[PDB]
Formats: sequence, structure tokens, C-alpha cells
Amino acid sequence: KLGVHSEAGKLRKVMVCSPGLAHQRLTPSNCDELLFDDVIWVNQAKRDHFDFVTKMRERGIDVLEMHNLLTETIQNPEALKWILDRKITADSVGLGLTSELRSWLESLEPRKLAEYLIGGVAADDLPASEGANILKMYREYLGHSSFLLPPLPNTQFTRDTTCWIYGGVTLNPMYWPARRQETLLTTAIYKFHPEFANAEFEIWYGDPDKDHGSSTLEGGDVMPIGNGVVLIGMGERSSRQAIGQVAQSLFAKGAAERVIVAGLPKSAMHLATVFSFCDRDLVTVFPEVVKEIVPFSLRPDPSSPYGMNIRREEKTFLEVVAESLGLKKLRVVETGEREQWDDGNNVVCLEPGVVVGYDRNTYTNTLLRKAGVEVITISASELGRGRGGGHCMTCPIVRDPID
Amino acid sequence: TKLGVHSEAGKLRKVMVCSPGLAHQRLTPSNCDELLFDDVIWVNQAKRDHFDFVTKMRERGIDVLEMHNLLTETIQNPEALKWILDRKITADSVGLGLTSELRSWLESLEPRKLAEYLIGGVAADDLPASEGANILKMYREYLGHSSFLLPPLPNTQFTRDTTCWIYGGVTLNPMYWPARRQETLLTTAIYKFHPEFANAEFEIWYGDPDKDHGSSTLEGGDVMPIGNGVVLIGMGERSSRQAIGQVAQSLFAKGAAERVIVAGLPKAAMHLATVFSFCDRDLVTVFPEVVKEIVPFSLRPDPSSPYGMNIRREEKTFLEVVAESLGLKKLRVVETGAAEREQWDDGNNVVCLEPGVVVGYDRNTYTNTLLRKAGVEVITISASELGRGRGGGHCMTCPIVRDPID
Amino acid sequence: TKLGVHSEAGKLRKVMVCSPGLAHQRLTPSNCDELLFDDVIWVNQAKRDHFDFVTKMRERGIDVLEMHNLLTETIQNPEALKWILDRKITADSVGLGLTSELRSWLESLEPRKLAEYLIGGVAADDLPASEGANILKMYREYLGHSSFLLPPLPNTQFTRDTTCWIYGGVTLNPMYWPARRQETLLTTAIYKFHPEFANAEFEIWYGDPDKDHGSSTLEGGDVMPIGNGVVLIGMGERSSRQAIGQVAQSLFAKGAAERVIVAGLPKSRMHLATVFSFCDRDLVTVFPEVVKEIVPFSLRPDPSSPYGMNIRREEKTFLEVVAESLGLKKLRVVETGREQWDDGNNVVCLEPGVVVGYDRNTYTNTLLRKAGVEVITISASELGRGRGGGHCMTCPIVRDPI
Amino acid sequence: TKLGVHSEAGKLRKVMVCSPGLAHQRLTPSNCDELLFDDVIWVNQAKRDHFDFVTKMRERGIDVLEMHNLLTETIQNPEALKWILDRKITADSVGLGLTSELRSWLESLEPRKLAEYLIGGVAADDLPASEGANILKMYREYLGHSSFLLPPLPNTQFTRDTTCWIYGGVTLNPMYWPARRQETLLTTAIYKFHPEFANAEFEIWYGDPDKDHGSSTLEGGDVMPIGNGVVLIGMGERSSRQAIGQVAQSLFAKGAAERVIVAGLPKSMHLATVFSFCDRDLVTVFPEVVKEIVPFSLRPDPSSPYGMNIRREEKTFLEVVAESLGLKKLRVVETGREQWDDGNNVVCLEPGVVVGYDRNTYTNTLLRKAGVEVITISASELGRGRGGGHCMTCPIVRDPID
Repeated sequence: KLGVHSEAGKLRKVMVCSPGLAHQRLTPSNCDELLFDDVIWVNQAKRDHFDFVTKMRERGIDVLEMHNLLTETIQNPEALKWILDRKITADSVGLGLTSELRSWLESLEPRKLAEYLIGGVAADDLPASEGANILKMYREYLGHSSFLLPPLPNTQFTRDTTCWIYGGVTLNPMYWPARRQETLLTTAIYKFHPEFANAEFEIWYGDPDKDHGSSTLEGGDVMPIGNGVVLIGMGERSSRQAIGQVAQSLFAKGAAERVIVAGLPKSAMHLATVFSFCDRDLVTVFPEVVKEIVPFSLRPDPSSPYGMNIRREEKTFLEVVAESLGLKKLRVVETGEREQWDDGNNVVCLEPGVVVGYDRNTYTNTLLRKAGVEVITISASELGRGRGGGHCMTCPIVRDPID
Repeated sequence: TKLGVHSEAGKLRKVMVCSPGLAHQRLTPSNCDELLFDDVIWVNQAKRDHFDFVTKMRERGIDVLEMHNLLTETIQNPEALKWILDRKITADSVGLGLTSELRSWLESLEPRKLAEYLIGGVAADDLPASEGANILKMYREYLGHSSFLLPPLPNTQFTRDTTCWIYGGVTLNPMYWPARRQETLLTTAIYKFHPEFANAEFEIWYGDPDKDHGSSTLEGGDVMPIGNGVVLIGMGERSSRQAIGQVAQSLFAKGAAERVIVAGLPKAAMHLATVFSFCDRDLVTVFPEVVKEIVPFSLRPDPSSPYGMNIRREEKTFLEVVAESLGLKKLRVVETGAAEREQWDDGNNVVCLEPGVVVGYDRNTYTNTLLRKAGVEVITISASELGRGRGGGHCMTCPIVRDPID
Repeated sequence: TKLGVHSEAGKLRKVMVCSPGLAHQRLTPSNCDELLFDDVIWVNQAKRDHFDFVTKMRERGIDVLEMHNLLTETIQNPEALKWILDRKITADSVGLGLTSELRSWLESLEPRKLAEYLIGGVAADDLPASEGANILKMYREYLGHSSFLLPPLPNTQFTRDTTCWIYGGVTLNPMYWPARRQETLLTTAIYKFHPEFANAEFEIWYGDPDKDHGSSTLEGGDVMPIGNGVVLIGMGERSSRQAIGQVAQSLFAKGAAERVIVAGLPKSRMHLATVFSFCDRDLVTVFPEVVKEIVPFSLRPDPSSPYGMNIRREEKTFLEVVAESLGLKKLRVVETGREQWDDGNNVVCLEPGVVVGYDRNTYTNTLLRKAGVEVITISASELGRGRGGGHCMTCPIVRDPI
Repeated sequence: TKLGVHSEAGKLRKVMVCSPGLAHQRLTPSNCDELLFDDVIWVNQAKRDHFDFVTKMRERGIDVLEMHNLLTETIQNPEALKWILDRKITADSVGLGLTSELRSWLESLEPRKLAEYLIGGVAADDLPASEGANILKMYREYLGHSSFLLPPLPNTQFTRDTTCWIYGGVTLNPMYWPARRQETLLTTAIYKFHPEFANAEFEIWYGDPDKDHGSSTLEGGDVMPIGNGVVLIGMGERSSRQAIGQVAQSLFAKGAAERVIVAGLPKSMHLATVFSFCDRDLVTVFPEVVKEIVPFSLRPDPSSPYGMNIRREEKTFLEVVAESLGLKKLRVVETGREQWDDGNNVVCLEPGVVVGYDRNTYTNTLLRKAGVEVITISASELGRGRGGGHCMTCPIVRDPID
């Protein structure tokens, strides 16, 4: 039954990932190294998160927290073998502490382990030793990273690393060095855990065991907007080598009938980061980016060197999108009169016309509520400096079509 | 032939080089930072300058192998070309619009010209008019993307850190920057296929263009066979511990070396051969603000431990540790970039041809004078273009045959 | 009790402060680049945060005076307003085509508003339809220009930097950056006209909004009258030896101070009080990484010297020298950046052993309590994305000898 | 005895260049950022390329003046020296501790060198031994602080910038970066005392080292006197409307020129940097930015307060410029087959004859295609200065064309 068949449809089952350890390790010094804008105050980011999480449960939406998913999953000796088998090598940990680290973890509670598998494993967290203690000399005298296992403070944006796309999902070959260790854990979930091992569903593209090279795909850039149409933001973090490959997979399994490729200006971002549906016929938009997007339609045609053909659409993205859906016009609330500045994109839809956005985009939020949209609010004090919104912070596994 | 690197100062007999070309012709003040080069150069002059520096060495009895010649030569054996094309041209690298079109093209080129493109990349530009290539042309022009089917490798120039020769073997280096991994494939290719290397006897201590490697990153500039069964491996920005840890036990496992000295580099910018370079049996240059901040580690073999290695931390200054290691009372040292320095200059990264015989940059006139004072012959070449590459005689060389001392 | 700050830990009687305003509402990601601000903030939220802060000080006695507030009142004095306007409104600053228009509209202004804009600044869309403003409205939209006629001063928020008080007297600081120079004009015209300041006794040690100072900068964060005739100034950063030399010299000449300790800081690119702050008579927090690098120097008078003083190097740690400087045996130091990273420097002393900090710094704030210190907290979430803490967000005017 | 620049293309007659000097020697990788230079160049070799340049003009009958010679000639007149020093050396720049020593030192020096140091700076080291200087070396090493009593001015090599000639008047410009206002002083003085100047005729439309010019910042490179009372002036990030407007309102009111076309630059260059003349109707541009600039015609008007009107244009800048030179349209070569180069910033020794960089083979060829003789200087060093011949020159006397 699993499958996201639109963006605005009714949401039922979403993954998400509260902040936590991974972030506790952050540090002005390590911020960028670690790929996270600003050191947040973890305790309250967790409160605020679960908070957002609740306003979603209180609507009868099944919220899965990666953290549980991971904790359950590794209660299966085989899966756990599976993660560790890949997550502790002479190449990532170092040959001098592969057995040390492994056994330590293997020797912790189901919960304290999932924590570390996400938030990471400092040398400190290990019992005295020769080796653990050369890594402490390293971080100490010269200030090297003391990470056996590196934190993934970006797990908390679950949107990015996998995509439910109709009756199936992609395991995403991430852009930046750090996040690539994300896609693995989530694979192990989809792969072992009892709500999926049983699930009927295909894996469109991806595999944490291959090396994907220049091919990267990030959830943000993927939009299954129904009618068998997939939006893909291409250019910045998701690439032609990657896209065109999903394109053909989707096509070669009657998942989707046409992808529409959103070419994103470089001269960092994600589609949904500048384009966000709220209602059947309405989208939040970051002007200055969108008005410079260049559309291209991939389509199944047996007379292509690949089974695909590609047009340059003749209309603006908004026009092309407008049609693809069976519409003529797209209601547009552009952000990016005005009290102050906010960016109100990257909102998530719980249902046709129901949106969760930030407690701070006050101007945008009354326009949204002026276009007849109900806005659930959550707090952007900390989750906000992570540059992520509601849409970034969720991963739809189950969402209805809009006929 | 018996290939090996048994020192930093020894008589140099065989060097690999690569001159600037199509790679650097492709540089622009806006594509040059993602391309991992520092500044646009006068390619046509850099060449004249590089052929100068290549010739100055050859004129001294030394074999100098041009990468481009070597590849161009390798590119002839269809087993080889195939062996490269199969791993360079694939969907993840090129995409499904282009592979055939691309390789089909590639293979239709004359050999020499194929290695040009192999080092310097290939834009849509260069491919024949095609549905496919135009999309890319129209992605570039319209959306500001890159036309790069195969991406230029302006850094090949820097054959030093793309592979090291540690005594009777070479390491296939897993590069730091996702930009330069593409490089290793080519050298390896040469080492495996080129008449000169295929028949030669030598080990492969560490590496494989066919395995990922993750956090293990080893760059050659960081590696120093200083003779006396010791290896100095700088551990800083480019060379991680996972790689060093391994290249270590592979060296020990075959009595290639006795002692590895991890040069602990503070926070992570440049190679070790960049603040610290050799000159004579007993002379070294030193970026003092950095050298003086290293923390030396002695990493020896041990049957007494699981991983047959033991690692102790050393209280003497790095210079001292190195002294001890060469059986030496202590090193004569000339510092580079406050006294009667007429103007600022960085003298390091000079290459030895042989003890007391060295190549550095013309412009570094204050340092190169000391070098002379301390009794070294200093041969110069033009910094004007080569040096704006942020790299000197050392970085630009990858020794293959160099005699030990004494 | 005359106006004067005579310690750092001592009893806090009168401080000045400035809450997030119009200047912050103007921040958009594309310009807080160049207005010396790290992020764009919820402004409504920040005001709350700042008020809370305020109350928490006031509800304990402190005479808290708010810039906007004092400036509003100041303006009501026609002579004062002209003073300000003759200077903020030039042809070098606003421009030939817009000096009349923009001044004339400003005086049409109701005071609470007029001042709202002095700190917050004027863009060309607060202006009456006009030809001259339109080429601006024009410049900014087509050629992506700074449309601002008067620059927004988000930083006035940090009242400690624009002026210090040093025992009986005040320095009006020649800010470093250009994003901030403007700031002092306003504070100067307050001390100068405002009723409250205009009449009582105090000295001007250093500085003049009128004068072009050159490579002389001095930022308040860098000048701590620790009391006991001693004055530490942190030099090398925002605060240059060209000012410091002179502050010191006037301080000796008017005998505000017996000794100036230059806490020469290692160049980088961070005031002194963002790395080393007082919690108690014998207590400081301390960003150990930066502190352990400071090289102290001692300035003293010298009746017989040319320049009225004679500086010499201090052999013990900076910290040891401060210590022996207030005649303590040893300063208890607490460091700051075990369960997540923490920076809790920059707490302000409301009295000996009572400070204001941020709620996010629980580790450090924990130690501080253990140090015999009671810690009032306020919310960082927005106030602390600023760049500042209790110590930045306050300019003490009246604080007791310790 | 009269001077001026009545075009860009006319027979050049008098140019002021400045050869890379002691200041370039002072450049270190970790300092050349705050000095505002883009690379530590090889001085001796910049020095020889620059001369080569100097000579190559000197041979086509041009009279070149070096800023080092002229500064020299100047400061031998004691009053011009007193005149500079009293401004160059103050307690706000050299610091009370040193003015005395520092000034009494230079005065002891011979011309050739004393000038040398002005353009070059002077660090503690250079000072004769003294308690004063060492406490500066003290800071330098121990603390990383500058120890420059006087600032190095390695940008002096770019004379186009500091002073403009426009039709028998000249602007002594208020430079953008603090790190460069120090030149204006020096050139100003030469023009004010040196017999080659103090005696000729010409006005001073805009400029005074003395005044503080708020946001009014103007640079030569943004200013082109093209011919019949048309002055191009790019208003961007370097040249500010605050001046631009004064500079016009001075030009008109004095008969000097009949229109300014403000060349509106996108955010973040000099005009002469993306747009340059090689002949009566021949220019090189840089399409990324030339294509996207919004001109403005600025002309005099009796029927208005500030006595000017600005109409925006809809025609492209290139077009605007053509219609004001009275030409059908503009012949255009675009730069910025083999490899990338920006062939721009070429300077005209006469109409159709120009000096560019030798590296730029490609553009040189199009230019040669277009009927320009292209005399070339090396780029290996002077090129890392980011500027070309246009940059490296100060048209003092140049013939009109219409």
C-alpha cells in the first residue's frame, strides 16, 4: 500500500528524525566540516521537533521516527551484522580499532546504539586503550577529527536521503561527503524492519553498496505530483547522470509516464527549497530562483537510444507544471507591504490545504491563510537555523492521490 | 629493470612528469576553483617553461618520462585503452545520453590526441553535432551548468602526489579531492600497461582505482622515502590515518621499511613536502611556523600486537626525530617564508637531482642564495607560470628511480 | 551618587541598552553580510527576548535606560535634533537630490517615529512619492543597489561597544567598521542634550563624532574599568594602539586611572569581553583558547616621560597580572568551549556573584552556580544568534566601586 | 602650461605611471589580502616589465611621469614635505609614541628614498633603534599585529585610480577602501607643489585629502572623458552616486561638460575594466556585465533645485554611448578560440594604437582584425595586479577628437 502518489494529497505515514546526539557534537569549529549551518541548542531542538511531530500525530498521521526504526531494526542480529559489516572498516574507522569499536557497540543497549549510529562515536566514548588514545593525542595536539564514526546531524532532514515515488522508493546517492553515510542506515531500516521487510514495494534507483560517482540524487529535488508526473530539480545537488537514470527506471516499471526536469540555476538548494505545493492548485515559491528555472520533459519513447526522449518545454516552469497537472493556472504565493523578511517555502502538506510552517514567517503565513490555507505552526527558533523547513524534515512513505 | 625510491637526495635516475595542456586551456576565473587549480595560467608559456625544467634535468643524464607521452604510448595497446575507457566512460560518469557517442568518438581519435583529451577533459563543444551533446550545450548556456563530459585534470602536472614510490614499490594514491581521483586511474593505467612498467619488477604497497577507499586518503607529497628503511608520511589535510595506517603495515609486511614517522600536521592545508624539503644528505628547508608545530610519531612493526604495529609519540621536534632517523647529529636547516630578506619568498618544494644538486624557482632569490651559501647548486626555471600553480620542482616530479645514500 | 562605573563585578545602578528595531526588520539574507550581523532574526521575538532581559534587570533595582527611548526624548529638544540632522544629513551621505526631501520629511515626524528611523534607517520607500527617490527606488531594483538613504544600525543593539564609562567619565568610541561609525553620533547627541545626561557631572576622556580619527578605533567591549584605578583594554583587534595610547594618556592626565593594562590580543578576525568576563570579585569565565595567548602590557603615568607615561611588558600570564593587579591571590577561572559545546563568556554582572546569561549554556551556567554564582537566564534563540551576551547588550553608566 | 584629457583615443601626451616599489617588497601571502593586492609579485621582475612598458610609450613620443621621481622633486621643496608629513604623521596614525622619532627620521633621509618610503611604508625595523620601535616588533612577533608606522601603498602602481583628468580639470578622488585613501594625499601634493603642476592651468572639480567624504567615494577607473562634454562614470560598488552627483554638479556649473552618462553597474570592477576604448568608435567589452548595465543620462538644468535631471535610458549602455559620441553604433570586440583571457583594460597611445598584455593573444588578434596596432607588455607579474595599461596610467594631457 506504501506509496506517495502526490504532494498535496492526504498524508498518512511519514518518517522523521529528531535532532539529538549527532548534533551534540557540533561546534563552530566543526560546523562546516560537518555540514550544518549553526550550532543549535540540542535539548530544545528536540522539544520543538517532537512538538512539530505531535501536531502531525494529533491529526491521525502515523509518524515514524528514524530513531525507533533503527533501534528496532538492529534488534535483528542479521541486519545489525549488515550495518556494521559495512560501517566499520580499515578504510573508515582505521585498522587499529575495527575490533575495539565493533564489540563496544555490539555491547550496548538497543537504544544507546542507534543513538551512536546516528550521532556518531568519539574516541572518548570508548574504554581506555593504546589506540583510542592515539586518536586523542591527534585531536589534542594537532586538533584532528576524533571521530571513529562521524555524526549525521543531517539525518534530521529525512526528506533528502530517500524518496517515496508512487509505489516505490529511491536509495539516494548523496551530494556531499558527510551525508553518504546517512543513506545506509535508512536502507537497513527499509531492508530489515518489519513494516517494510513485508511491505510490497520496488526500489526504483539506488544502492548503498555501489559507488555512484558523479550521480547524485536528493529527496528535496524529487516531486511525485501525481498523474504519473515526477518533478526533478536538476543542477545543484541532483545530477543528469543520476536523474536520467531514475528517469529510465521509473519508466521501465510503469511507475511514471513523464518526468519534468527543473533545471536549477547555479551562479546549496533544493527544488522544494524554492517551490512548494500547499494546495491542489497552489504553490509557495522563491521568486528570483524560480523565474530562472529551465524545464525539460523526459518521456518514454521506444525510438530513443535509451527509451527516452527529451523536449525543451516552451513555457515557464510554472506553466509547464500548471498543465502537467490538468490545470490552467497555478495560484502562486511568492516569498523571498512587507513587515520584514521571511522565506515561507519548504512547508509540508498534511492534506489538501493543510500546511505546517514556521512560527516566524508571519507575513507569508497570513497570505497562505488568505489563500484559504490552514497553517499549523511550529517553532523556528532552532530547527530554523538548520535552514530546514517542515518539508525538509519529513519523508512521506504514504500519501494519497488527488484523483 | 629494478624500480625503486630509496631516498629524497639520492642520484635521481628516473622521473615522471606531466606538462600543462588542454586541461589548463580549459581554466576560467570562475571554473577554476571547482577545478582545484589556483589561477588561470598562460598555458602556452607554462609549457615552454615546463619543457625548460624537463630539459634542464634530461640534459643532466636523467630519464624523464612525460605522462602524456607515456599515456599516448599506453593508449595504443587496445587492452589498455579499453581498460581505461571501461572505467572512465560509464553511466554514472557520463550518463546514458553520451557514453557510446562519447567513446565511439574517443576511439576514433589518433592516439596522441586521445591522451590530450584524456588528461584535459572533453566538453560537449568537442563532440560531433548530436541530439545528445546539444542538451548539454543548452544546459551550459541556458542554466549555467558545465559542459564537461570528462573533466579536465589540470593537476596531473603534479605527478608527485598522484602516486608515490616507496622503495621497491609504488602506492596507487586515493586522492583527497573528488576532482583528482580520476587521475590515479591514468597513472595506474600506465604502470600496468606501459612497456616500461609492465616488464619492470616492483611492488604495489597500497591502492586501487577500482576500490572506493572512503576516508582513506593518501597523497604523495606527504610521502618521503628518506633512506635507511624509514618512511616519512605527513598526516594532515590530504593524508588520513586510515591510509597511512595501511600503507604502513603493507610496507612492514614485506620488509620494504622498518620505521614510519607520521609527521603530525596541525589544522590541514598543504602537503608535507611543502614546508619541508630535502637538499643534501643533511640539509633541509623549512616553513618554520609550520615545521615547528608538527608532532612526530614513531610507528614501528610489532609481532606483539594484533595488527603487528606499535605507535609511540615523540617529544623531540620533528627536525630532531628526522635527524636521529638518518643517524645524524642533527640537520642543517634553512628557513623560508624578517632579517635581510629583501622580499618575501618561499623556497621549499625544491627537487633534488642528486645530493648537493637541486632545482628551484628563479624568483626565490633570497632563499636560493642561502641554499648556495650552505653549498648547494641551485638550478632555476621560471616561476612566472609554473609557480602560480602553487607548486615547485618537487610537486612537479614523481621519482621512479633514485639511488640511496651511502 | 555621580555618574561613574567603578568596577565590573560591583553593584549595578544604571545601565543603557537598545532592543532590536527597524534596523533588524531590514535585515535580509543578502545584506546582513555587510551590516555586521550573523543572521536574520525574528524581530518581534527578539524584542520580547530583550525586554524580558530588561525587566529581569529592572525588577532588581537597576535604572535601565533604553536608547530608542532616551533618543526619542532627546529629539524633543529642537536644538538637539538640528545637531544630529546637520550631521547625519549631508550631501556626502544622503546626496544632492535628496537632502531637502529626506530632512523635510523627517521633521514631519512624530518623535517615537523619527527616532525609530534614526537607528532603523531610511530606505527610499518610506519617502513621499518623488522624482529623486525614484531613481533610487530605480537604482536598487534594476542595478541591485543599496537603496538606503540612512543606513540601518542593527548594532546599536550592542550598547557597550559605542561608548564606555570608565570611573567618572565616558569615552565616545570611534567604532572600527563602517557599519557602526554612525552609531556614536546618536549616543553622543544623547549624553549631550538629553535632560538626564545634559546636567550632571562627568568628564569626556576620549572621542569625538566630529573628528576624523584615522587608524584610531576603540570599541567598548575592550575596556574594563576593573576598578582599583586599573583599566584593562584589549588591543590589536577592533581596538587599535593609536586610540589606546591616547585613552591612557588622558586617563593619566585627568587621573581617572593609575594603570592601564593592555591585554594585547592575537590578531585573527571578538572583543576582550567575548573571551574573558567577570562573575565575581575573584571570578571570571574564559575562552581558554584565546586567553592563554594574550600578551599583557602595563601602561603607567610618568611625570618625566615625553608622552606622560611609559609602557612595559608583563611577565606573568595576562590573568596572573590582572590578579596581582586587583591585589587578589589568584582568580578562580571557569572555561567555556561536557554534553554539548558551550560558550558562556559575556555574562554581565548585576552585582558581586549575580550575573545574567543565556539559557542554552547549561554546562557552563552549571559550573557557575557551583562557583557560588546565581545565574539569571534569558533566551539565546534570537538574542544570541546576534553576536552577543549580557555583556555586549549593556552599557553600564552607574556601577559601584567594588 | 595648460593641461587636460579631452577624449580617450586622442594622441596621448602626458601620463603618470608609478612603478612597483618598496610596497610590493612588503607583500606577504598572509598580508597581501589586507593590503588589497591579489598576489605576492616578484618585484624586480614587475619592476623591469613596468619599465619596458614605460619605455615603449616614451618611444612613441609620449612624456611619461613616474610618481617616484615627481614625489622626489616635490619633497625637496620643504613646504610640500612639511605639508605631507603634518598629514601623514599624527598621533592617530603613527601613534603618540612614535611621531617624534618617525618624523625626525624621514627628514634626515634623502629625497629619492624618503619618497620611496611614503609609497612604501615604514615598519618598526626600518626605524633607528629605540624603546619605541621594539615594543612594536614585540607586538608583531608575539601578537601578529602590523608594525607599519606608515602603510604600504602597493596599489600606487595603479594611477588611473586615485586621480582623474577630465578636460582641464582633475578630481583627487576619495577612494573606496580605507586601505588606499593614503595615495590621494601623495598625488594631490605633487599636483600642488611640483613645478610641472603648481604652475600649469586647470581646475579641481572634485577632491580634498583634507575633508572626510562619508559615502562619497570616487575612483578614476570608473571615469572616462570621451569627448564633447560626455563623461562616462560607472556607479557601482567602487564609485558612489554621493560623489558622482557632486562631480557632475561641479562639472556643469563650471562649463566643463554638458552631460554625464552614469554607467550603472550590477552589484559587487571598474568601468574601464569591462569596457575600454581602442579607437574612434572601437571598444572592447565584457559581455557578462557590459550587456547588463543600466545607463542614466545626467544633464544640467536651470529649472530645478539641485540643477540636474537624470533620465534613465532603455537603450543598452553600448547604445547610449554611441548616440552621445554621435556615431551610428559601436564597433565591438568581446573578451572575458584557444583559452580564456580578458583582453580588456587596454590603453590608447593614439586612436587605433594600443598597449595590451602579451598573454592575451586571442583578443589581440581580433583587435588586430579590427585595425588596431597592439603593442604588448608582459603579464607574468604586473598581470597578477589584476589591472592593465588603462589601470597603470594617468592621462594628464590628451588631444580631443571631434
